[PDB]
Amino acid sequence: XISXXISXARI
Amino acid sequence: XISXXISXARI
Amino acid sequence: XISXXISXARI
Amino acid sequence: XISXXISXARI
Repeated sequence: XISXXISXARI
Repeated sequence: XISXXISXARI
Repeated sequence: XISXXISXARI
Repeated sequence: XISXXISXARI
């Protein structure tokens, strides 16, 4: 039900 | 660098 | 520079 | 009844 994620700090 | 998610057992 | 997010645990 | 998934570590 949970969906999503992260990135973009160093990249 | 992650994407996705989980759940759905009881709901 | 970060992109992405979370939702879906109970909702 | 489960939905969702994982990926993004290496790719």
